[PDB]
Amino acid sequence: EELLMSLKLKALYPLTGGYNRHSINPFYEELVRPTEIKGLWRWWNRVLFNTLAYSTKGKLYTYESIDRLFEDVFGSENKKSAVRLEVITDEGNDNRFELSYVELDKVIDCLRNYKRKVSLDFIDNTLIAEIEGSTKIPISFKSNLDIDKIIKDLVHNNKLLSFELLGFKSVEIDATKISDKKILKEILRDLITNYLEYFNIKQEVTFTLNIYLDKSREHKQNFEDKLKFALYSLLVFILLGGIGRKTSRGFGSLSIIDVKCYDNSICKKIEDLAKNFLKISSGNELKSKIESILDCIKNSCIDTLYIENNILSEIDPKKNVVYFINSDLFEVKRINDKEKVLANIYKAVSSEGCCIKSIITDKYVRKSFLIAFGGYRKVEKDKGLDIGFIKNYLCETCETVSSFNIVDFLLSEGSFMSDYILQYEHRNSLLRFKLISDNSNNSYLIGYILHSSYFKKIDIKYVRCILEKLTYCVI
Amino acid sequence: YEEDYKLALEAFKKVFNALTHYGAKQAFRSRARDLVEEIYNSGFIPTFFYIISKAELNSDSLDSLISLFSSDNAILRGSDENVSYSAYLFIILYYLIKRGIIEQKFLIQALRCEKTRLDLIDKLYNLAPIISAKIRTYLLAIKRLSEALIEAR
Amino acid sequence: LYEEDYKLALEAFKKVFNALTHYGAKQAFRSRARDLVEEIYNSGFIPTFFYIISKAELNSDSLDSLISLFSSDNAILRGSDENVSYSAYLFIILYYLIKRGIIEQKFLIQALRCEKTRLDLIDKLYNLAPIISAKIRTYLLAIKRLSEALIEAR
Amino acid sequence: STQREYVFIPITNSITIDVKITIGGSDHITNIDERGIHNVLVITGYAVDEKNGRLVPTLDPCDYVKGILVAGTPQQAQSNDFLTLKLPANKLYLIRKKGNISDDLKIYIPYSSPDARNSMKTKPVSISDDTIVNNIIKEVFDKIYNITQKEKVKIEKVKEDIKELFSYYALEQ
Amino acid sequence: STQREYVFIPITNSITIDVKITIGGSDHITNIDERGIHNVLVITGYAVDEKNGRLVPTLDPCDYVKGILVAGTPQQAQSNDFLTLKLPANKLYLIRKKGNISDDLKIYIPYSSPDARNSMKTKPVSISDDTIVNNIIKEVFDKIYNITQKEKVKIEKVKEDIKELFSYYALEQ
Amino acid sequence: STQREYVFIPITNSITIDVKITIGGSDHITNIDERGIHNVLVITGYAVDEKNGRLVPTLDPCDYVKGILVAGTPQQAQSNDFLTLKLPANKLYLIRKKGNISDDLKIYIPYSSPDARNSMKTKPVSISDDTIVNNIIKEVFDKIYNITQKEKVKIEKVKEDIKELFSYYALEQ
Amino acid sequence: STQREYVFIPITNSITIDVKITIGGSDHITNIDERGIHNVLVITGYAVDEKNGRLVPTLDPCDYVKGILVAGTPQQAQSNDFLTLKLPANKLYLIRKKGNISDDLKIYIPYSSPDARNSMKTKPVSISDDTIVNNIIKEVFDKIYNITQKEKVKIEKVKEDIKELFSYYALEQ
Amino acid sequence: RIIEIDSAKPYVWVYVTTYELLKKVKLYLDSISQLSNASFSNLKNKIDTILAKEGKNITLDSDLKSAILNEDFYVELEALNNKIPSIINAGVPLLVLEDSIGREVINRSLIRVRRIRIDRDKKVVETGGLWSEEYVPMKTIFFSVLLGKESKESAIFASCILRNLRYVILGGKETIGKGIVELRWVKDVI
Amino acid sequence: AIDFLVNILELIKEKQCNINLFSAISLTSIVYNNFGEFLSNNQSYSTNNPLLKYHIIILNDKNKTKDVEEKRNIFKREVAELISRNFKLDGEKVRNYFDSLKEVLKSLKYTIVDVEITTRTRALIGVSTSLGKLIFGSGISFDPYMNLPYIPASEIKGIVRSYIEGKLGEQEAEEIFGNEEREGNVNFTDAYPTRSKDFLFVPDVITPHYNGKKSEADAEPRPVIHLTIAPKVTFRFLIYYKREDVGKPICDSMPIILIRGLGARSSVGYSLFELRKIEVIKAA
Repeated sequence: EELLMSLKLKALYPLTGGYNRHSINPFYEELVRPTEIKGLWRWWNRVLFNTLAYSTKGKLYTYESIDRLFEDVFGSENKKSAVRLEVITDEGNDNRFELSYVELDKVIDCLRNYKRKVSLDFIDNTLIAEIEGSTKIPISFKSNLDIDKIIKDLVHNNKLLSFELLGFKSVEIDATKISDKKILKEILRDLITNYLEYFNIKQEVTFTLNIYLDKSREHKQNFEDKLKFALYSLLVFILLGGIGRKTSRGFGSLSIIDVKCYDNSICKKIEDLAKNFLKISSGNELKSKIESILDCIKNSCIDTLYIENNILSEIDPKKNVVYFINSDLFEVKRINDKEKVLANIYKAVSSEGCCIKSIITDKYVRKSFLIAFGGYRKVEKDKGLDIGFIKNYLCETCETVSSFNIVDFLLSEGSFMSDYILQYEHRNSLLRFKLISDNSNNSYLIGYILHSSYFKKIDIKYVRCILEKLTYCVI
Repeated sequence: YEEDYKLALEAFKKVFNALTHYGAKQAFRSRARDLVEEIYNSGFIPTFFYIISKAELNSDSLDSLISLFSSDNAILRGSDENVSYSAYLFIILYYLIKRGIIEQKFLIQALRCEKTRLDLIDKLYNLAPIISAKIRTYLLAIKRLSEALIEAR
Repeated sequence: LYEEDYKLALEAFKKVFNALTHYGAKQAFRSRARDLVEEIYNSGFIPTFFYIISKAELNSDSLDSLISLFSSDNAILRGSDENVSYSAYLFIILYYLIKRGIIEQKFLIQALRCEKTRLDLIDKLYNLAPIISAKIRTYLLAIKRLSEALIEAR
Repeated sequence: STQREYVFIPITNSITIDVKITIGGSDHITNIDERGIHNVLVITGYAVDEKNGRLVPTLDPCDYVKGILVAGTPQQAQSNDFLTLKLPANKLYLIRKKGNISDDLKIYIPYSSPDARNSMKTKPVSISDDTIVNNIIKEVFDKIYNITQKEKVKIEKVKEDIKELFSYYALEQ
Repeated sequence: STQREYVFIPITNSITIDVKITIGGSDHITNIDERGIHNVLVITGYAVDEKNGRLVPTLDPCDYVKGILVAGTPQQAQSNDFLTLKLPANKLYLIRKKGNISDDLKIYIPYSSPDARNSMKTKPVSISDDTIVNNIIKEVFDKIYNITQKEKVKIEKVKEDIKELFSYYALEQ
Repeated sequence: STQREYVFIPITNSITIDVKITIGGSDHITNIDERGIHNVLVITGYAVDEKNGRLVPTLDPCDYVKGILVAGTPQQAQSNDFLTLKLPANKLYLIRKKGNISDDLKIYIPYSSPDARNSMKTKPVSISDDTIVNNIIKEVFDKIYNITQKEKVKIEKVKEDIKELFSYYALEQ
Repeated sequence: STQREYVFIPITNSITIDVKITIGGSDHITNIDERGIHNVLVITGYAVDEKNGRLVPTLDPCDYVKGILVAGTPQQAQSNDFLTLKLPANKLYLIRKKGNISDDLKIYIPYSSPDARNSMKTKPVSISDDTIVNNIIKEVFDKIYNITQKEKVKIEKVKEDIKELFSYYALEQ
Repeated sequence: RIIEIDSAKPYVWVYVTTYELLKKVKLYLDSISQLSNASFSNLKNKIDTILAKEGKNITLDSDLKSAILNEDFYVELEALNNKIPSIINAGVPLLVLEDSIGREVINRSLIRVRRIRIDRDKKVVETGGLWSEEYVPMKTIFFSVLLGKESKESAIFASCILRNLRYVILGGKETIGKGIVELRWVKDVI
Repeated sequence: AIDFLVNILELIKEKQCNINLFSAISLTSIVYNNFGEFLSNNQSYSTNNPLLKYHIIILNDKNKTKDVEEKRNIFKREVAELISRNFKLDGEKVRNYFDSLKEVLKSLKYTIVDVEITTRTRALIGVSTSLGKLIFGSGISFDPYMNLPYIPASEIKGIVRSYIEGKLGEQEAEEIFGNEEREGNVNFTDAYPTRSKDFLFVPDVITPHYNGKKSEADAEPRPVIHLTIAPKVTFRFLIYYKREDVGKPICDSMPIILIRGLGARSSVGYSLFELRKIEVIKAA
C-alpha cells in the first residue's frame, strides 16, 4: 500500500537454491529469493522475541504462539501479511543455464553392457568424467556460465562445499539390460547440467530489499509496536544472519549498504541504527554496536507491552526446542581474506579440524561440544566411543565436568531429547559464523553461539572463551 | 381444522424467542423461504443432509437445541447462518417429535451421543417418504409466519 | 437389496467414522470430503482416484486394516492423520464401486495389493468409466454433507 | 492426584453450606474469563432433589442436570452419600468447552438414594427470578470464584449465562 | 463564462481566506442535498502542501488529492501562482455525479512550483478526529454551504462521507 | 549529484532543440540493450502541445504521455517554461523497469502553460508511419544513443516498439 | 446525557409557552426530511385534557397520543406536573424511523392529575381544519425547527402529515 | 477436450454430439415443417444421414480412430463421409457419440470455476465466501427456432429485425464477460 | 487405453502447443501416481518414453521402495521441466480472438478499453485451481479450450474494485460496480497471454520449514515443486462499458494495481505486472 523502507544489501557467496537446489536453472537465474528473506525474517523474529522474553520474564514461548502474536505484520492463514517484500537484484534480467553442447558419444561407449558409477570433477579447468570402472575421460563442453577459475578453487578448497557436492556429482548407470545410446546421452547431459549449475556461485551479490506496508490494517491492538519489533528483528537478521544455504558457516552473509526510511514515525529508529553500520573501523567498535542494538531491544526499547497479551504459550521443556540470542557470545575479528576464512570454518566445526583439536582435547567433549553446538551429526552405536562417554558428557544429572548438559538427555533413559539430539537429522547449528563489510574495505568475522532451550543452565564461561579461541584459529 | 398451523405457531414461537440477534431471525426467514421449495423439488433426505451440514451439530449447539425442547428460555448461539440452519433443524425435529414419527427419548439420546446421530439419520431415511408428505403444510405455515413476522433486509 | 446413494453414503460413512480413532484424522477426512468431489469433476475420476490411492500410502499395513474395514466393524485405520484421511476416502470410493457391483472386491483388493494388477485396474476403469461417472458424484455429495454435518470444523 | 466435586446450579440454594475446598488445587474445570462460564458439565438420566437439592438416579434420558465442576473434596462430612468415580477427561459431557483436561479425573457428585417410596415425577424447571440468580451468583460464584468484581467486572453476562445456559429437571417431590 | 475554483479538503486548513466568491452564480457544481455530497472532483499525480495547502504537481499516478468545486476566481492578487484550465466538463474526474455541466468550465486550483530543492516524499492522509470534520463543516461547509443547518439537517450523512469521500496525499514536510 | 531530462516522444519533429548535455554524468536511466527500450517514464494527466511541443497539464487520468529519461540539463534557455522537480526515484511510473534506482533524482519535464483561451479537449495519438520511426532513430537515437550504428545492428528491434509503445495524447488544437 | 422533551400536538393551542430549550444540544429525534415529519413517538394509555391540555393517565390501551420528541427541558419550573423518564432508547415506540439513537435518553412529558371525581370519557380526535395546522406549523415547527421556512415551501408536505399522522384522544371533560 | 495419437492434424478440443441431441434437432425441424410452409430439407438430410449411423461413435471431418475425451472416456470412432461444414466452419472435427457415453462426456465438458469473496479487512477469504459456477465453453452451439404467427408486424419482424440481429448477451455473469452469443439464422447458413 | 498413458510424455514433447495441456497433465498424473507400477516391465518397452532412464539410474540398490521414491521425486521434477520447456506460447489465436471480440463489442456499441499487461516476476494465478494439482499439489488457472493459462475476469474486477474502494469510497465503488440492488456498469473479459519472450511456464519451489510448527524440534523442510507463469509473459484483456463517465476511474486504477500483485503470494513479490499498453476506443 505504501513503501515503508528500502535496504540496499550485499550478500557474499550466496548459495541460494531453487527447485533444482541451485541459484540457476534452464529457465531463470535467481540469486536472492524473497520467500527465503521472509522466512528468515520470521525465524530471526522468533529468536529475538524469545531472547527478549527470557531476558525479562525467563519464559520461552512456542514458535506457533509467537507467530500467532505477530500475525498482524507477518500474516497467517487467517490474515494477509501487512508487509510486502520486493527484492530487486540489479542485473536481474533474463539469464539461464544453457548447455550449448557436450561432446559425449565417447563416455557412452565405455558405459554399455556394464553397471558403473560416473563421477565428475571440474578442477584441472577441464571437465573429466571419472568412471569407477577405471577410466577417466576428459569431457569437452560449452556452457553459458563461465566458472571464473576462482569458484573452482573456492569449491575445491572449502571442505564443506566439496562435501555437499557429492550429491550433484555422480550417477550409477546400469547398461546391463537394454540400453540405447540416446537415453544414456540425456542421463549424462542432465548429470552435467546438475553438476555445472552448482558452480554459479558469485561473490558480492547486491540487491535492494523494499518493504511495503498495508496501512489499511489498522492499529488493531498493538500494531505499531509489533511492527517496530519486527523491523528490529529484520535489522538483527541483516546483522547476524545470511540468506541461502549454510548461512551458519559464513556463506550468504549479509551486509548493509544503504537504508532509507519513508515513514519516519515507524522506522526512523532503524534508519539511523543501521546507518550505525556503514563504517566499522575496528572489531571492538563492531562488537560494541552489536551489543548496543542487542541491549536496546532487551530492556531500553519498547517494553513488555504486548507480551502481556494472553495468546503466547510457554514451551514444554522436554518436548520443545527454541533458540534465542545470548549477548555474551559475540566474538569479532578482522578478516583480511574472505575465502580463506570460509575454508577455515571447517577447521572450526569439524571433529577432526585442526582448530578445535587444538582448543579441545579428550575428543569426547569434542564430539559432545559439536553435537551440542554443531547441529546434527551422524553418530552410531558401534565402537564404544558413543557408549556412555558422550552420553555422559551430556547428562543433566550425573556430573559437572562438562559445561553443557542437555535437559532430558538421560543415561540409557532416552525419551525425547536423546533422539532429537542424536537422531533428528535437521538440526541447525548453534555455533554460527558471519562475515560483514561496510562501505569501507573493512571485513569482520562474527562468531556467535545462539542459546538454546535444551541447555540446563549452560556454563556461559567455559564456552565463551572457547569461542574467542575458535574465532582466532579460523582467521 | 388445520392443526399443523398451530404446531407451526408453537414451533415458531420457540425459535423466534431462541434467536436473540435480529440477523439470526432474518437468516431464519431466508431459510424458511428457501428450504420448503427445496424439499418439494429435491425430496426430504437431500434437504435434510444439506440442513444438518450447514447447522454445525456440535454438542454445544446440540445441547441448546435439546434444551429448547423443554425450556422456552434456551438460546441459540453462533453465526447468523449457523443458528438459522439450527433453528430450521429444530423446526423439523419438533414436527417429528410431535406427530409421534420419532420418540422424543430416542431423539434426545441421539442428540446427546455422537455415535447415535447416525442411527437418527438412518431412521429418518427410512421414514422420509412419510415425512415428505406430512410436513409440507407445516413447513409452509412456518414460512408464512416467518415472512409475516420477521422483517427482511 | 439396493441402497440409494444417500443410504449407501450413510452406511459407508458409518464405518469410516468408527474407523478413525484420533479426531484429527476425522477433521482431515472432512477436508478430503469437501475438496475431492470437485477434484473428481475437474480432473476426472480415474486420475483423482489414483491420486487418492497414492496419497494414502497403503504401506502394506494401512492396506490390511483398510481391507479388514470391509469385513468387520472392529477395524481401525492407523497412520498419519493426513494419510489415514486419504485411506478412509479411498475406502469410501471402494465401498461404492463394490456395493454398486461395478468392480469386484477381490479384483480391487488385488489391484491395491501389488503392482501388475494395478495397470489392469487402470484398463478396467477406462472400460467402466461411463458406468462410474454416471452417479458417483451424488454419492460423494452425500458423503460431503455427512462429513460437514458430523465432524467439527478445525 | 486431582479431585473434582460437582456443583449443581438449581433454583434451590443448597449451596451456602456445601463445599469447603473452594479451589484448593492450582486449577479448576469450570472457568470464567469475560466470555461467560466455560467447561460446564451436563448430567443426564438424573434429577435434582430440591429439598436439599442433590442428584437422584432417574432413568429418563430427557432428565438432565447442568452444574459447574470445581476441584476439591466434599466437607470431609460425606463419603456415605455420594458417588465418586474416575473418567479420562473425555468421558464427560462438557458444554462451552474452552480448553482440554488432564486425561484422568476423579469426580465427586452429590447423590441421593433412589428412594423407592413414591413415583419420581419430574418437571423441567428454568432459572428465572433475578433474586434467585443473584443469591446464586452470591453463594457459589463469589466464594468459589473470588474472580468476581476483582477481575470479572462485566458480571451482567455471567448472570445471563446462568439465566439461559443453566436449566434442569426437578423432582418437585 | 463559467468559472470554478477547486478547494482542497485536507486535515490542515488555510482553507479560510484564499478566494472570493461565495454565491457568485445561480448554481454550483458540488452539491450536498439529501444523499450526501455530489460531484466531488479528484486530481491524480498531485499532493497537497498542507502548510497553507496548495496542490503540488508530482507525477506519480498513485498520489492523488480530492476536493470540491465552488465558483470563483481566487482573491485576484493572482494569475501567477494558481493553475488555470478550461475543460469540456467531461475530462473532469467527478465523483458522485448527479448532473453534468455546459461542456466548458474553467477551473482554478491552488498551485505551486514543485520546488526542486527538496525530495518530495509524500504520505497518505485520511480525515479522522471528527473535531476536524466539525471545523471543516464550519470552514467551507458553512462558508459555502450555509444552506446546511438552515435547510439540510443531514449532518450525520455529511459527517460520515467526509471520512469516506476525502482522502489525499500530503508532503508532511 | 544526479539530474535528468524527460524527452517525450511525439510523431512531431518538434523535439529537436531540447538538449544541453550529451551524457554529463556516467549513466542514462533509459536503456537500449539488445532487447529494445527500458525504463520508460509515463506522465498522466498531461497532453502534448505539438504546437511547439511541450507537456500541458490536464485534469484527466486517461491522458498520458510516454518518454525517456536522458541525463543532463535542459537548454540554459529556460526558467520560464519547463518544470524541474526532485523525486525519490520511486514516484516515477517506469515502463519496462530494467534495473534499479538511486532513490533521489532531479528531473526536468517540458512544460507549457494550459492556455485557458480554448477548450483543451485532447485526443489519443499512436506513433505509426515507420518513416517517422526511422527518422526519429536518427533524431533522438543517433544524437544521444549513438550505440545505434556502434554495436546494435538490431535497430528494427526499436522500430517494432516505437511503432507499438510510445503512444500519447495531444490537444490537436 | 442527552435529554429530550415530549410534546403533544392537539387541535387546541396550549403548547405556545411550554417549551423553552429550542435546541440547546446538538440533535433532534423528530425530523423533517423531504418526506414530512419523521421519527415520531406515540404513547399509550394517555389522553389529552385540552382545558390546560396535558397527558392525563388513563388505563385504556385504546387511547394514545402521538407527539414530538425534541431537544428541550420543560420551562425550568418543573418536577411537580411533568413525568420524568430515563429510557434506553428501545422502549420508545417510534414510527417513521430513519436514523437511530445512541441507546439512552431522558424524556420529560406533560402530565396532569387524574381528577378522580369525573368519569373520564375519552373521544378519538383527528387534526383537520388546515387553519389549525397552519398555526401549529408556526407555533411548533417554526419555533422548534429553525430549518423549514428556510428550505422548502413544501410545508403543506408536512401539513398533510400533521393531518395524516397525529391523531389522539381527549377526555371531553 | 481430446487426447489422440496417430493423426497428422493435432487437436486440442473437438466438438461432441450425441444421437439424442440430433434426434431432438430433427424433431424440431419436422414439427416446424408440419406447422408452417417452411422446409429445411438440407438440414434434415444431413441430420438423418448422421442418424443412420446411430448406435456407434463416429467422426465426421477427421481421421480419428481412437481418443480420450475429457481425460476419462476412451472412445473408438469411425469415419463418416458427410462433413457438415457450414455449422462447423473452422474444420474442427465433430464427434457423434452414443447416448450412454456422450452424456458423461458432455456433462464433464463444462467449465466449473471457483470464485471467492475477500474479507477486505484481513484480505483473506470471507467465511463461507466460496462457490463454483458452471460455464458452457466458448464456441458451443445450441439450436433453436423462432416461430411467428401471421401478422403485418411479423413480416417486419422477420424481414427487418431478424436480419440485423447478430449478437446478443445471454444468461448472467455479464460483467465477468460471460454472455456474448452469435445468432446464425439457418435460413442463410444452410 | 494404457498405451495412451505410456506415450503421453512423448506426445507432450512432440506437440508442445497442440495437445490439450489440461488432459495431458491429468493423464501423466496417473503415471506419476502409479510410478512404481509403470516401472515393472510395463513401460511398453519403448525407446523414447522418458520412463526408460528410470531403469538405468541406480539411486539406492539396497532398498527398492526407497529407490522408487527417489525416482518418483526426480520424475516429478522432470515433468515440471518438460511442461515448462515444451509447452510454449502461440498467441496468434489469442490475438485473433481479441480482435474478433473487439469487433463484436464495437457492433454492440460498447466503449472498449484493451489492456496489455506484462508479468515482471514469476506469477501464480489460480494456485488452488486444478492443473498439475494431482502431481504438484498446486495449480494454475488454465482454460482447457483456449489451451492457455489465464487470469479470470473476476479477479481483475475484484482487484480493481478493492482499489477503487480504498481510494474513492465504497459508495463510488458501488456506483461503478453495482451492489445487490444495481448491476455493474463495467465488464471485464478474462486475460490471456498473447506474447512472450521465452517459456510460458517455469518450475519453482516453496519449502516451508516452520509453518505451523511448535519448535525447532518440529522443523523440517517439505519442498513443493510447482509450476508458475514465467516472467515477461504479456497478457491481454478487454474492459467494455456504455456509460462514459466510468472510464476515468478505470483509466486511473489500471497502472497502479498491477504494480502490486495480481495473483497469489504477492506478499513475497511473485505476481507483479507491468502495464504495457492501454488503448481506449470511444463508441462514435
